[PDB]
Amino acid sequence: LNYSSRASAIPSLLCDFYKTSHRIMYPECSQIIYSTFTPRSNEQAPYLTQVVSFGFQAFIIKYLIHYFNDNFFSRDKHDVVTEYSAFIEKTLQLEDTGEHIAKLHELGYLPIRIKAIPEGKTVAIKVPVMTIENTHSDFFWLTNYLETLINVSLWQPMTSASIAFAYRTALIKFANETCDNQEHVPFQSHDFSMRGMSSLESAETSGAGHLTSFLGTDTIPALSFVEAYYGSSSLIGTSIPASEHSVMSSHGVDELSTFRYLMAKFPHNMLSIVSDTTDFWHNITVNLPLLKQEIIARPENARLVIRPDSGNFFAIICGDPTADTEHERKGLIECLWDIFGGTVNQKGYKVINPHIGAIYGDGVTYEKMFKILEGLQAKGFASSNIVFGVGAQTYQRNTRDTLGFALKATSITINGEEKAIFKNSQKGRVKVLSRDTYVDGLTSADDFSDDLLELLFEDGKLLRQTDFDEIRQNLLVS
Amino acid sequence: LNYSSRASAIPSLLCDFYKTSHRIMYPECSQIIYSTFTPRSNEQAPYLTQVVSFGFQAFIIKYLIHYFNDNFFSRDKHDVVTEYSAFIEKTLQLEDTGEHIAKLHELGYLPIRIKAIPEGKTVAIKVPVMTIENTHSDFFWLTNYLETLINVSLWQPMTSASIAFAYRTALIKFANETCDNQEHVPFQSHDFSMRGMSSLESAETSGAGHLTSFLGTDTIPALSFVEAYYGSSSLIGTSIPASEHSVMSSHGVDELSTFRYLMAKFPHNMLSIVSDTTDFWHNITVNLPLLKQEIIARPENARLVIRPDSGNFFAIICGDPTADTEHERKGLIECLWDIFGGTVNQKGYKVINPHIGAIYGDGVTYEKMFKILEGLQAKGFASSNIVFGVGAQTYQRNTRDTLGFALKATSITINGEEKAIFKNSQKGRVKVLSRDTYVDGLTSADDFSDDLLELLFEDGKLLRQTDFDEIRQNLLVSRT
Ligand SMILES: NC(=O)c1ccc[n+]([C@@H]2O[C@H](COP(=O)(O)O)[C@@H](O)[C@H]2O)c1
Ligand SMILES: NC(=O)c1ccc[n+]([C@@H]2O[C@H](COP(=O)(O)O)[C@@H](O)[C@H]2O)c1
Repeated sequence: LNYSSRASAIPSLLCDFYKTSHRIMYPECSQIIYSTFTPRSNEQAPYLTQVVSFGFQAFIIKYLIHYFNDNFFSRDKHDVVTEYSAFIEKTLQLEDTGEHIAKLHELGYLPIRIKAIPEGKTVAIKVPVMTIENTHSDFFWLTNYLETLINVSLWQPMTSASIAFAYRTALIKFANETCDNQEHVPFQSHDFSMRGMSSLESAETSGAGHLTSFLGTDTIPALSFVEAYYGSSSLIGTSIPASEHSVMSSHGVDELSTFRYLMAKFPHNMLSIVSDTTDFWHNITVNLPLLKQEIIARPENARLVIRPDSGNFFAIICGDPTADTEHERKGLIECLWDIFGGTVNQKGYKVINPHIGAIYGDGVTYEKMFKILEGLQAKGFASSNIVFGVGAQTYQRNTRDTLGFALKATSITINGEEKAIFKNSQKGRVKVLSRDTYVDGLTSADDFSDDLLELLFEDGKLLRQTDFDEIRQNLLVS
Repeated sequence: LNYSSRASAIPSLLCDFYKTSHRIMYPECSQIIYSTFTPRSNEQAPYLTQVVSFGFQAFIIKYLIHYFNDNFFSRDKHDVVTEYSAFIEKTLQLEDTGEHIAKLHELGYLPIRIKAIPEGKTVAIKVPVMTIENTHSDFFWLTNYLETLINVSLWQPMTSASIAFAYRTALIKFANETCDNQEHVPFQSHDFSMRGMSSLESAETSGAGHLTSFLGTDTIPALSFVEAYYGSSSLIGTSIPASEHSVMSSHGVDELSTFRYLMAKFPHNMLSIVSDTTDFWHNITVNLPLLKQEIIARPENARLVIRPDSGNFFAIICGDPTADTEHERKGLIECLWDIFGGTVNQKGYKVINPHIGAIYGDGVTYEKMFKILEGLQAKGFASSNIVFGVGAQTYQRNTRDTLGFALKATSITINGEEKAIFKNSQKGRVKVLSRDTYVDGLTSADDFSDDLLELLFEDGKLLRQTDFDEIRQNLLVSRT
């Protein structure tokens, strides 16, 4: 973490505005507020049956430790309190001395206790993934206050990780039906989403979620994000040289020459060449046969990969039986089988010559991925014959309501006595008993041994840390 | 300003991975790459007929100036190289000496010129809003190298600004028929989206976009972002104290006492009270009548605002003719009219007693906003009778495909000869003549004299600066 970005967010005003008004609205003698973070529904995305825990450690380190230490506890105090009071004065014409902020500063740490599902473990929809409460009686308001920051930063990484897991589940099922092994699966979903994410910070946490199930990515800052907040012994992620449309068109319309030029620039690496700049099917039916000898001479670890980027997703890959030309009635995959070799595997499915490959990365979604694999299976082609560039239409096109994430207060302690709070509904303290069952009737005095929610952060300290190997291992056993 | 976040993103690697491979793929003697940033389509949101220029200045200062100066040009050259090369050698399995990174470092600035439409002006769909090219021939690769960073950071602020502009158009248009004036309009869309955005950084830029057309927000970090990157002479945005469900339930089931308690805590402020924690219609039909004298005794600038947060959006506000009850057929606004006073304005529409108000903020979208105002207009209620809490289903539920934002290379110079790129919209260099017309097929030799695209950044320097007052005034003039 040896770089820094300049920031504007005020540590004591990093919230929905109305949170600044709640402190004096709570009953007198309020002491503790306890809240839960739960994915409440997959109605908007029934294919996500499983929530991957991911992002907590990075969020704790980036914000609850470093941001508050760098920008609040490290800072003067008179300056920090004055900034807070002046903002309340301007916006409400209330005179809030900021004494609660001064007291927080004097403490020197966040009096907060957090438990969470270990990252890489999985939970059913509606099972809580994290709980938060304050540990000092003067700071009941702090649990309230932090709600906005917690879910603005955590629902995206868990949603992307859960999406990637559901992709991986489907890829494994097609591999079990149609392939002799699943060695291709870690590379079969390749994150393309970076430019289509809404900010660099969202690209980092989303792309990190993708990497919990997959190795392939172009989102470089996601790799370095994982390296900084998790670390790893094994390779975090990988990618390959690949051309873009501006490269192809800058060489003019003779794409046969361009292919030869690009393959000569990268003789010892896999190389993706986007193939639809001028005439996609001309490249397939004319240029690939002319290039065949050169292609099959390359080392197998340096295979040429064909990238279409236009057309109907299903027709381009699987063929369109209504089409006017033979090459279009078959898809890219069958055409590559026709031009290059292949074998028939033990399951009875066609596996194209490994000197050629195909990646499809135009608006890929789970549903489109699934339909393509079904179409190839129906034609007797193994699911390993294609890679998916999985982009912003998968990872950006979500909301907090995709998995129904909500942080809700479930218990308040007033004048020494714990009370359930709810709208009419989790009530009281919770304990996760298994991946699919929890119990909520609880008080702080109850047992809590073997809780799937494990203590993570307390009073300024990250008490439990993981690396990205453990996360991936957890997700393997899942 | 004066705070800092720790960062991991390597400046010389702030791109899609495959951009590191493009430099040697371009033709020999490549010298200049010219690219345009265009919102290409709005069928996914046809109500967005005007794209608001917004976000460039903050993007230039944050990333092209401070991030690269703080984290690249300031740093030891050998360390910055080496970090890049080691990364390429492991990730990707190839040897890149990083000489080009060293040369960029030695130059000391990004050899880039950017022109952009001034922020707060608007253009039609398919009109370019920004152009970028390199200024030194060794750095032909840098223009598209920056593509990933340019739109990961810019499509959201302009989409949010364009959405807010479209909301304001509709709200103004209902005001012209149902109200005597538009004094409520700046407050009628209040940003509720912060918790539903995908990161703090996205919340800041989206919420700054909302603020270009509206004053009301709860996204405090958007205020501080605008304050940091733009500034204004007066208060950037406004909000009000408001309860949430946990405060209501923490006081128990007697919500009558709670309402009265909260009102005493904010005696001289507008105050939103969320009203559906236990029994929404009980609060409306029983407790508000009991509270009436109390309510009207307050200063008018301290009106009580009722917030429903559940039920069908249209039925709760406008009423549902399918029934069982008086009150559910009438809806909230008409119920408030029955309980409290009102007047009939010059256009013939009912205006509720100004001591009571209503805010609806549960999954609001442009279409839901429009239908509610149609429902109120049909019942003869002025559109000023409702405030909208406009949240994540408006500002988070978008993609780069909402307005079709794309950067594309449209002109390349190779060995002194500039050629238009013709991939199969735009070809060659571009000039914006008016809000809805541009001309392309140009070269660097042509006359850019009447260009709506204004020179903005060159070779490390912000050449033109704006503040938020100018943006908002520009948007007034755009309207218009
Ligand atoms: N290595 C690559 O080929 C690569 C990487 C990222 C995006 N892309 C392309 O960029 C386009 C837009 O992608 P997204 O909007 O999903 O980010 C797509 O056409 C995608 O194929 C390609
Ligand atoms: N000042 C307020 O009353 C306020 C502010 C922000 C969000 N909210 C509520 O938070 C919930 C979620 O909002 P979003 O998911 O759109 O961000 C909604 O019920 C919203 O009404 C209320």
